[PDB]
Amino acid sequence: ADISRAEVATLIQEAYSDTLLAAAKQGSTVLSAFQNVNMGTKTTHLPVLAT
Amino acid sequence: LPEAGWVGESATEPEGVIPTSKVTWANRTLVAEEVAVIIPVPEAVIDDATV
Amino acid sequence: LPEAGWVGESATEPEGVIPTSKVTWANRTLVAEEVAVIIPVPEAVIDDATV
Amino acid sequence: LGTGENQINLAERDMVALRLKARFAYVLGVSATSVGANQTPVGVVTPDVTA
Repeated sequence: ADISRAEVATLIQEAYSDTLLAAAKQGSTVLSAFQNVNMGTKTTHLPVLAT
Repeated sequence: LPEAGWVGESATEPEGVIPTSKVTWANRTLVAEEVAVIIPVPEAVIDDATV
Repeated sequence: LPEAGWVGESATEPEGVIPTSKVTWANRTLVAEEVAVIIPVPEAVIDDATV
Repeated sequence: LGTGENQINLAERDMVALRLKARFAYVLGVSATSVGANQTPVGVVTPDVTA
């Protein structure tokens, strides 16, 4: 005598939305606060005044 | 499945009234499952073969 | 969120192996629901009125 | 509108009605952020029940 939404099973499809998916990414703090010294080797030596 | 009925021309008798009926559906699923094999062979055997 | 680690150099030690890690996701849903009202009025009242 | 003793047949009583309706859903994007898992994006100032 009547058709309910449970009786129409999967003739009604469920949809998708990525509108919550896109999280923004945060860089390193020290790579923007301080100088980025370019290196071409494992070890660099820096002399400093000590006495 | 719904069921229909024969209906008289009347504005007063119960036989003048068209029956209501429902239709209903259920769900079945295709679920994909993986079948696979690995066939190892010497690279020399593969390089040697003309077929 | 995934986790990185600091890594040595060796072919033999437990350090020098890069750590494995993981990213995961979850589901949130919009489910539509109906809000409604019926407002009945005599049609003579609609014709009689100045607005 | 209505049934039994409460019944209004709009056509024969020379009435009309407006049915107003909408369908709405709501979602709150509780998720991970760069600071950690399961972070709620909403806070509240509750009223003063003490001072």
